[PDB]
Amino acid sequence: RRGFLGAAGSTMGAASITLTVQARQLLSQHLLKLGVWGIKQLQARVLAVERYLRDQQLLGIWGCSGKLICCTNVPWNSSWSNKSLDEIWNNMTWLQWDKEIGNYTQLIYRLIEESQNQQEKNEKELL
Amino acid sequence: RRGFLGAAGSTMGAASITLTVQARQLLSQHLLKLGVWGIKQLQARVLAVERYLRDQQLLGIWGCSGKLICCTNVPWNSSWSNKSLDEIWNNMTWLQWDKEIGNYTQLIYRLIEESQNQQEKNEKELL
Amino acid sequence: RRGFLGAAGSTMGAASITLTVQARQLLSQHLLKLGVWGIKQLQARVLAVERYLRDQQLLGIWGCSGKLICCTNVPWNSSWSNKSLDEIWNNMTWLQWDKEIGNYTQLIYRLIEESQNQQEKNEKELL
Amino acid sequence: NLWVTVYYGVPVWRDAETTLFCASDAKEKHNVWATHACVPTDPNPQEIHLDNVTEKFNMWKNNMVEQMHTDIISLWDQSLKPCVKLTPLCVTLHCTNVTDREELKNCSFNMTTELRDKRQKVYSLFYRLDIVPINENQGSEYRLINCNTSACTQACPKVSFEPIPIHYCAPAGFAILKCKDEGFNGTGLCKNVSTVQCTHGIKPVVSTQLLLNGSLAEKNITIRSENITNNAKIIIVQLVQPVTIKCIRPNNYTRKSIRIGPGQAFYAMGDIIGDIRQAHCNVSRSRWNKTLQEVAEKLRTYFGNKTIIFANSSGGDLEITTHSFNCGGEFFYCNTSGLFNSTWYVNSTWNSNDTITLPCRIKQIINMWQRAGQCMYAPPIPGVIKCESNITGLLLTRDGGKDNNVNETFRPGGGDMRDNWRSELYKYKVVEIEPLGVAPTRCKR
Amino acid sequence: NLWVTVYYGVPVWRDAETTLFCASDAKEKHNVWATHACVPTDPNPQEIHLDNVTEKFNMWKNNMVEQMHTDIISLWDQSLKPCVKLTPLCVTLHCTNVTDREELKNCSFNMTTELRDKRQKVYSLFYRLDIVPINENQGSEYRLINCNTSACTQACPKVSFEPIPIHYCAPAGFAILKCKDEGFNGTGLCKNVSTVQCTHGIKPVVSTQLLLNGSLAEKNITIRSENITNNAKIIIVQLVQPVTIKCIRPNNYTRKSIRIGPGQAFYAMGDIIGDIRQAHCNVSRSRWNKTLQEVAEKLRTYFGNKTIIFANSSGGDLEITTHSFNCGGEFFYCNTSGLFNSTWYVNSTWNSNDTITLPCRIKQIINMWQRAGQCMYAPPIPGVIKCESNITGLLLTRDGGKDNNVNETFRPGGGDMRDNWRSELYKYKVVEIEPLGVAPTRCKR
Ligand SMILES: *[C@@H]1O[C@H](CO)[C@@H](O[C@@H]2O[C@H](CO)[C@@H](O[C@@H]3O[C@H](CO[C@H]4O[C@H](CO)[C@@H](O)[C@H](O)[C@@H]4O)[C@@H](O)[C@H](O[C@H]4O[C@H](CO)[C@@H](O)[C@H](O)[C@@H]4O[C@H]4O[C@H](CO)[C@@H](O)[C@H](O)[C@@H]4O)[C@@H]3O)[C@H](O)[C@H]2NC(C)=O)[C@H](O)[C@H]1NC(C)=O
Ligand SMILES: *[C@@H]1O[C@H](CO)[C@@H](O[C@@H]2O[C@H](CO)[C@@H](O[C@@H]3O[C@H](CO[C@H]4O[C@H](CO)[C@@H](O)[C@H](O)[C@@H]4O)[C@@H](O)[C@H](O[C@H]4O[C@H](CO)[C@@H](O)[C@H](O)[C@@H]4O)[C@@H]3O)[C@H](O)[C@H]2NC(C)=O)[C@H](O)[C@H]1NC(C)=O
Ligand SMILES: *[C@@H]1O[C@H](CO)[C@@H](O[C@@H]2O[C@H](CO)[C@@H](O[C@@H]3O[C@H](CO[C@H]4O[C@H](CO)[C@@H](O)[C@H](O)[C@@H]4O)[C@@H](O)[C@H](O[C@H]4O[C@H](CO)[C@@H](O)[C@H](O)[C@@H]4O)[C@@H]3O)[C@H](O)[C@H]2NC(C)=O)[C@H](O)[C@H]1NC(C)=O
Ligand SMILES: *[C@@H]1O[C@H](CO)[C@@H](O[C@@H]2O[C@H](CO)[C@@H](O[C@@H]3O[C@H](CO[C@H]4O[C@H](CO[C@H]5O[C@H](CO)[C@@H](O)[C@H](O)[C@@H]5O)[C@@H](O)[C@H](O)[C@@H]4O)[C@@H](O)[C@H](O)[C@@H]3O)[C@H](O)[C@H]2NC(C)=O)[C@H](O)[C@H]1NC(C)=O
Ligand SMILES: *[C@@H]1O[C@H](CO)[C@@H](O[C@@H]2O[C@H](CO)[C@@H](O[C@@H]3O[C@H](CO[C@H]4O[C@H](CO[C@H]5O[C@H](CO)[C@@H](O)[C@H](O)[C@@H]5O)[C@@H](O)[C@H](O)[C@@H]4O)[C@@H](O)[C@H](O)[C@@H]3O)[C@H](O)[C@H]2NC(C)=O)[C@H](O)[C@H]1NC(C)=O
Ligand SMILES: *[C@@H]1O[C@H](CO)[C@@H](O[C@@H]2O[C@H](CO)[C@@H](O)[C@H](O)[C@H]2NC(C)=O)[C@H](O)[C@H]1NC(C)=O
Ligand SMILES: *[C@@H]1O[C@H](CO)[C@@H](O[C@@H]2O[C@H](CO)[C@@H](O)[C@H](O)[C@H]2NC(C)=O)[C@H](O)[C@H]1NC(C)=O
Ligand SMILES: *[C@@H]1O[C@H](CO)[C@@H](O[C@@H]2O[C@H](CO)[C@@H](O)[C@H](O)[C@H]2NC(C)=O)[C@H](O)[C@H]1NC(C)=O
Ligand SMILES: *[C@@H]1O[C@H](CO)[C@@H](O[C@@H]2O[C@H](CO)[C@@H](O)[C@H](O)[C@H]2NC(C)=O)[C@H](O)[C@H]1NC(C)=O
Ligand SMILES: *[C@@H]1O[C@H](CO)[C@@H](O[C@@H]2O[C@H](CO)[C@@H](O)[C@H](O)[C@H]2NC(C)=O)[C@H](O)[C@H]1NC(C)=O
Ligand SMILES: *[C@@H]1O[C@H](CO)[C@@H](O[C@@H]2O[C@H](CO)[C@@H](O)[C@H](O)[C@H]2NC(C)=O)[C@H](O)[C@H]1NC(C)=O
Ligand SMILES: *[C@@H]1O[C@H](CO)[C@@H](O[C@@H]2O[C@H](CO)[C@@H](O)[C@H](O)[C@H]2NC(C)=O)[C@H](O)[C@H]1NC(C)=O
Ligand SMILES: *[C@@H]1O[C@H](CO)[C@@H](O)[C@H](O)[C@H]1NC(C)=O
Ligand SMILES: *[C@@H]1O[C@H](CO)[C@@H](O)[C@H](O)[C@H]1NC(C)=O
Ligand SMILES: *[C@@H]1O[C@H](CO)[C@@H](O)[C@H](O)[C@H]1NC(C)=O
Ligand SMILES: *[C@@H]1O[C@H](CO)[C@@H](O)[C@H](O)[C@H]1NC(C)=O
Ligand SMILES: *[C@@H]1O[C@H](CO)[C@@H](O)[C@H](O)[C@H]1NC(C)=O
Ligand SMILES: *[C@@H]1O[C@H](CO)[C@@H](O)[C@H](O)[C@H]1NC(C)=O
Ligand SMILES: *[C@@H]1O[C@H](CO)[C@@H](O)[C@H](O)[C@H]1NC(C)=O
Ligand SMILES: *[C@@H]1O[C@H](CO)[C@@H](O)[C@H](O)[C@H]1NC(C)=O
Ligand SMILES: *[C@@H]1O[C@H](CO)[C@@H](O)[C@H](O)[C@H]1NC(C)=O
Repeated sequence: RRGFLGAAGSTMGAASITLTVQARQLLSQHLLKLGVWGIKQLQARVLAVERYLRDQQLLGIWGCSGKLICCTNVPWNSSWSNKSLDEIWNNMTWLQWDKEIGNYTQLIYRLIEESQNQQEKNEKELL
Repeated sequence: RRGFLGAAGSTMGAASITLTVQARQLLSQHLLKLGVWGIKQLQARVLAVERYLRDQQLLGIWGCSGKLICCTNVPWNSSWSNKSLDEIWNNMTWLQWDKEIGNYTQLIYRLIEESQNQQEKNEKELL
Repeated sequence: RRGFLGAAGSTMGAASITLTVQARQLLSQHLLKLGVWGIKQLQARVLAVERYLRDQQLLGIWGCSGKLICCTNVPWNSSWSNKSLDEIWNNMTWLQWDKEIGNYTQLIYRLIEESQNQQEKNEKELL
Repeated sequence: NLWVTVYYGVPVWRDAETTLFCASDAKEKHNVWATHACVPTDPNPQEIHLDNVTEKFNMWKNNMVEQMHTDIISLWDQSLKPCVKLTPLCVTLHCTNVTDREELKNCSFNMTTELRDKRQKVYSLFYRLDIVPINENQGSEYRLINCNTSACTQACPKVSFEPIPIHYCAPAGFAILKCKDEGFNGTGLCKNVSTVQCTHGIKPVVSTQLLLNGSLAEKNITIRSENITNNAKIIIVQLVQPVTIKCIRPNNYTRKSIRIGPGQAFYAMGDIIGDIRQAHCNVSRSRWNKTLQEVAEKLRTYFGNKTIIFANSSGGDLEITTHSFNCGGEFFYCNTSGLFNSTWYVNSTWNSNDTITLPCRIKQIINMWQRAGQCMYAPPIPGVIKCESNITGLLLTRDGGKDNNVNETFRPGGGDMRDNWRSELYKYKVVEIEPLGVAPTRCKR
Repeated sequence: NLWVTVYYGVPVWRDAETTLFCASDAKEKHNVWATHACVPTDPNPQEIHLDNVTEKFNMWKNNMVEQMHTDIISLWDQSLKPCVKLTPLCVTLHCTNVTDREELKNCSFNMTTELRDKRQKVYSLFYRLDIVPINENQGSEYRLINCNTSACTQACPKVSFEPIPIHYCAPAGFAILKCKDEGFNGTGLCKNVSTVQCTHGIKPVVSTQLLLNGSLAEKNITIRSENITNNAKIIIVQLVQPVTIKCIRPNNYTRKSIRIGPGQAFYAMGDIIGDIRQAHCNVSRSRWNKTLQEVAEKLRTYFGNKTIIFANSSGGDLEITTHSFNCGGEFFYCNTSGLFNSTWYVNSTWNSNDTITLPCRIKQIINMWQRAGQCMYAPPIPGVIKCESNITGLLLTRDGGKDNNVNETFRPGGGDMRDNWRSELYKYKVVEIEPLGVAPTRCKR
């Protein structure tokens, strides 16, 4: 059982089995002197909360809060990536795949929001 | 597709389709000088997190976290508003309605909490 | 209806009816002078957010976010406690029960993550 | 079978330390405590009584007393930071007797002014306790006591030392447990617990050998001590009937302001109107003896049939050998030798005004927290000043004798400054609530 | 078809910049680094080795080196802020030779005291380096060097300059990548990566021309330079064998404290005992010049069969032309000309103690960060002091000649103060982890 971030080199398929270890370490003297070290510590604690909330709020609006893995209604556009489904989940790693969707990451996020928002209104709000 | 807070004047039925844009903008130099501008920025960043959490925690206890629209088990009381279901959703706007339920907003929140906990208590806890 | 933390002495079964009041009080002048009182208030506000997030993030990874009560897939090991179900839920209180699981609390938390993550991977990730 | 389940918002807690913030009925003139920047207190604070709950308390090991001590010291220094520093006052002083009654000295000395290329000769009275001779010869020469260790900071005359109450609150996710047991001595298992988000009105009143304006016992004179049998531990006793004490400063001084530098001035007493009169305090003898007899008999329960004997404080510094307090602007130092002077037998009964008089001394240069340096110069308050206080507690110390005698002497000891706060915070303790709970059940049905 | 899926807690990262906080084995006496306010380090820090991972490193473009430099400067100013300011010391000094050996000067000068209306005449020795004549003639009226640019702040005698280790940690949601490749030069793709939440014990040992108490090479003498061929870029070399160096201050000074003002004093070298002795340092010649052969041959790999030559510092300020360091209270300035003085030819082989001696100078007024003004006065440490250090690195610079000859000259260059930190932080880099990831799959089956 690898530690924190120990499965970074493993393939995409095998690296997703330990997502809990990386998700757990996202937020881990009562008095504060507000000195050189105190000021930096205060900024670090505040920055850490914002980093977690900035990443957690997206899952909430996307309808996947409290779930490590979830599927959305947005279909996969082949233009983003035309690579087979075997090599991606059995040969490639997360780092190599990150440098291929970064261009379309912002667009994918917006597509998921409008898809989830529209589906929510279509299902709920009977009248 | 109107920008942030662009559907304020639209009716209730038409303004509920763009809730995602207003929900996304609720939380949107690494060093800090702690000066006049730095102190204000630190307070602003901390205040923003508290404002979001103060509003997000209510949905958690109510059992609506991770969702934009949700229906509770508390039945509607005509005393709060005797208007028909057509004028409110097809004619009135959110701003005009906000000045009608404010007197009963706090009471409605408490009713939803006890209603959710009782349902949780009744469904789960097999013994 | 007892106030905040009023059901501490009641039995475990009867204390679960008022979880909402305790969960609500976890996060309840705009300017800041950064003085002796201001510095302490700033630390208190930041400390409160971390306390809530540190406790709330555990429910998210465990798959119980937005739910006051939830059942996990980890079976109850008799080694932790061999007491019957009637005495614990109708005779013992939460404070007394806290001094019996404390030793196995950390181990139970770790077992819940892998139990939920494994089920999450088995259900989703069709290929 | 059974499955493990997690409950959120469970009512459990544990001892913990946290940064408590201030809360006050804010309403303006400033004060040394800087309560204007404190959070406004709620109009209807919530208090809940815990049924079937019994919690352990330890006022001696409490963290609130230690935390409050640092806050008071921090606020004290914060208020004195923007005030003028009396650095040029360290000069040779030529004094003569004022025109016992030798408590004052009409001193004269050179002094600078706004114009750097000019000086001025001024004069002003000074208490003997605030002056130290130079060379131990030539009586005319005199120096301010603090001059060779630190430059005292003059207190801003616009801020007052009124000890308005301040409520200590815990951050969200924490609570303060209050023990409502009748006659609780401050240690042991409390049979009547309650919870509150903020403590009651705590007045940061500074006193030595006698607690003023403090809380009062509900039904019986309570005594507190970590080890009653130990002679090295201070003994705190709380009264049931407040003993009103009157004080007055009959001397009528005249405030004169001299500009020591550009945009700053030094205040001192110019002259005196009328004859010199000694400052003192009054207290009813009938209502004082009584308290003792009740305190003496109560103390007898912890030492068998031995006779209680209160004697005046031992020697030492003036801050610990006298009853120090402040009438909203002037620091007093009274003898007390007239209050702890009596012997009580196992039958001794106390059985008209006949008010007792306590001579007092006044000083300007003081060290409230007994710290080296960091002194403060208290400006003189114009006119006569009077202030009444409610005596509700006493700080006693037992002599380290062999204990084999048929009696025992009690001395009013100053103890530590933290004892004043401990006398009011004994009914509180901070705990951390852990809303995440775990318990099993036959779920998945 | 295929549907887009989002994964939380994905193991990916990117280069970023963040406010790193300090962690230390907290345990007390204070220090200039103010580690008492630092976070306590864990007893068993977690370190994980990454399999199949290869990451790019760039210690020259690293941000931790720049961030640490500001923190050290900020801490240095914070420690000196509450200490006394030597503003009245700027006066005319009359000196005479002490009763080469002219390194000291027995100076006398008028000074103030607590009593503003009185003055005093005192005397104290002063190093010739910290003294500058006012006028060319008169052989007197000397002035402290820093007097015409800024007033130095006397260092508080209660705080020490011990370079205790400090660990740099990243906030939550960030990690520090460590390269474990053998003989890594600090630039390129690392073939052995690792991750750790906090860096190892970093000792802020300020030194010039010679790294003291630094990390040792694992197996071979490593050399680092952004552009080895460039003559304007400093060259950092790490040794494998720690070359022990000893230093001593045989002057037995007598500390004397004079009160310059109310509540403050100035501590100055009072009087010498015995006889004047020159301060120096020792180093084994066999172990010292042996490493030069290893360093010379290693440098030969980057410049063909050319011969390596070592010469003394070119010239300039005393801080850059001498090996500066501190033996826990006294700042030394030793001449290294006796070390970097030799020539090595391809065949040249180094083949008894014969320890080399390095004369050294001592100064009280210093500018650690080469900043205009903001000087500091180091109080004299009573008695004789000795301190041993481990030489593990050298800061070399290659002459800007045509280089068309059959030889090459190297000079010990002071470079920049940031180079000292870069010699230890090269094995780390901060990266921001992005737990959110996207990938497709044939979901909804
Ligand atoms: C505000 O600031 C001003 C200006 O600085 C200051 O004025 C000066 O005060 C000092 C201190 O009081 C004065 O000092 C006295 O001055 C006279 C005059 O001295 C002159 O003449 C003599 C005689 O020719 C010369 O030797 C001398 O050089 C001067 O020219 C003297 O009478 C005083 O000396 C006596 O007192 C000294 C202090 O005790 C003794 O050390 C000394 O031995 C003398 O003792 C006296 O008593 C003895 C008996 O016990 C007797 O035997 C002796 O004969 C003698 O009578 C002293 O030096 C000074 O003059 C003032 N004026 C000036 C212009 O400097 C203010 O005092 C100051 N104000 C305040 C409130 O602080
Ligand atoms: C224990 O508790 C008692 C009760 O609170 C305290 O007694 C009071 O002490 C304060 C000082 O700490 C006294 O305050 C002063 O009272 C003066 C007289 O007040 C009467 O007269 C004025 C008009 O002259 C009326 O306005 C007032 O209502 C009274 O009828 C005032 O003249 C003083 O004014 C100064 O302070 C205030 C406040 O900062 C300023 O606004 C003014 O400009 C001025 O500077 C002042 O208010 C008070 O009178 C005492 N009360 C009694 C009943 O005696 C004890 O001091 C306290 N003991 C300890 C040790 O804490
Ligand atoms: C490279 O690394 C080495 C190894 O750490 C450093 O060498 C040490 O340097 C420190 C100063 O920085 C030396 O510290 C001083 O040692 C004196 C002698 O210690 C011996 O004797 C005392 C009793 O007299 C014993 O308690 C002690 O255990 C030793 O047996 C002490 O007398 C000094 O104490 C005074 O100063 C300190 C610091 O201000 C105060 O806390 C004390 O109260 C007291 O006033 C002091 O401890 C240390 O001895 C050196 N060790 C060796 C082996 O020589 C190098 O300095 C370092 N180089 C650089 C450039 O950083
Ligand atoms: C501490 O010690 C200091 C001295 O070291 C004391 O201060 C001095 O005290 C005396 C006595 O109180 C003051 O002198 C007195 O002043 C009274 C008021 O005088 C009124 O009439 C004066 C008439 O003017 C002419 O005469 C005066 C005096 O010669 C000249 O100055 C004028 O130029 C005129 O020629 C008015 O000037 C004055 O304003 C009044 O209206 C007077 O009645 C007395 O006979 C006596 O002279 C003296 O002025 C004080 N000095 C200072 C600088 O204040 C101080 O009180 C002592 N403190 C204590 C508590 O003992
Ligand atoms: C830098 O330069 C300064 C001077 O500018 C040097 O300081 C002086 O150094 C000399 C030599 O060390 C000191 O004088 C010596 O004092 C010894 C004291 O020993 C004891 O006997 C004394 C005898 O007392 C009578 O005589 C003295 C004066 O000689 C009077 O003061 C007394 O009142 C008596 O009448 C005692 O005073 C003393 O307490 C001892 O019991 C003495 O033995 C030597 O013969 C010699 O006189 C001189 O005092 C120093 N001055 C000061 C102010 O310190 C300084 O050392 C120089 N530094 C260096 C490195 O060279
Ligand atoms: C615990 O302490 C509380 C303190 O208020 C007691 O409260 C009682 O309150 C009622 C209603 O105001 C009064 O009539 C009683 O006199 C109070 N009792 C006492 C003893 O003062 C409460 O009774 C206490 N409980 C126990 C078991 O002692
Ligand atoms: C305060 O009261 C408690 C009880 O409420 C006292 O505790 C007892 O102390 C005696 C000392 O001989 C022990 O034998 C008992 O076992 C203690 N009881 C409990 C419940 O702890 C305590 O001593 C009292 N303190 C003072 C100073 O009177
Ligand atoms: C409380 O103080 C008493 C004494 O008043 C301590 O009991 C003994 O005291 C004598 C001196 O009177 C010492 O020589 C003994 O060593 C003490 N006994 C022990 C066991 O240490 C007593 O220990 C103190 N503490 C408590 C908790 O009662
Ligand atoms: C406590 O009371 C005693 C009573 O004797 C004081 O002692 C002395 O009293 C006699 C007679 O008045 C004087 O001659 C002595 O000078 C006093 N001094 C001492 C220390 O014996 C004693 O001073 C009083 N202590 C305090 C602090 O008031
Ligand atoms: C308290 O008791 C002690 C001891 O009995 C008293 O002091 C002794 O009194 C006798 C009287 O004859 C003297 O002989 C002794 O020398 C005294 N001291 C000692 C050590 O025994 C003391 O006076 C009593 N105090 C009061 C006033 O009751
Ligand atoms: C540090 O080592 C790296 C290799 O690990 C050196 O990189 C090579 O530098 C040469 C310079 O001409 C380039 O042509 C190569 O393409 C580089 N290789 C890689 C993989 O980057 C680097 O120059 C070394 N730095 C020094 C000065 O020693
Ligand atoms: C590193 O330094 C070398 C020189 O030591 C640079 O290479 C050329 O050097 C000659 C002089 O020997 C200059 O006239 C050229 O202008 C340099 N090249 C260029 C393109 O400027 C070299 O460029 C430097 N940088 C790198 C990345 O190697
Ligand atoms: C798929 O991507 C291509 C290229 O960007 C774009 O033209 C096309 O509209 C996309 N299709 C959908 C359905 O979003
Ligand atoms: C798997 O990845 C390796 C490394 O990039 C590559 O050489 C190989 O061709 C890949 N195989 C397939 C089937 O895509
Ligand atoms: C509806 O509102 C009325 C008026 O406030 C109130 O009396 C009544 O109890 C409410 N009914 C319910 C079911 O809450
Ligand atoms: C139950 O607890 C015991 C004692 O700690 C342990 O040996 C055993 O493995 C546990 N069983 C399971 C299924 O976790
Ligand atoms: C008080 O005690 C004294 C003895 O100290 C006694 O003489 C007196 O009568 C008692 N009562 C009164 C009213 O003074
Ligand atoms: C206090 O009064 C006593 C007499 O009762 C006396 O002996 C003592 O010296 C006085 N001391 C003080 C501090 O006033
Ligand atoms: C990656 O590392 C794993 C774990 O050691 C190993 O099984 C696998 O063969 C490695 N892959 C490559 C391409 O080196
Ligand atoms: C350094 O020392 C050498 C002798 O070892 C000498 O020739 C040279 O001038 C000195 N220069 C300095 C002080 O840097
Ligand atoms: C070593 O090489 C140098 C030239 O670099 C030459 O002058 C010398 O004679 C050679 N000697 C030996 C011992 O090989």
